[PDB]
Amino acid sequence: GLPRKILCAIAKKKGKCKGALKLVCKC
Repeated sequence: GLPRKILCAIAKKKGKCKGALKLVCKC
């Protein structure tokens, strides 16, 4: 599967760092 770090990396790159991913990716 995809680790939260990888999810955050993808979200960070794609600009999909929202919600919890916003907190983690710090967008």
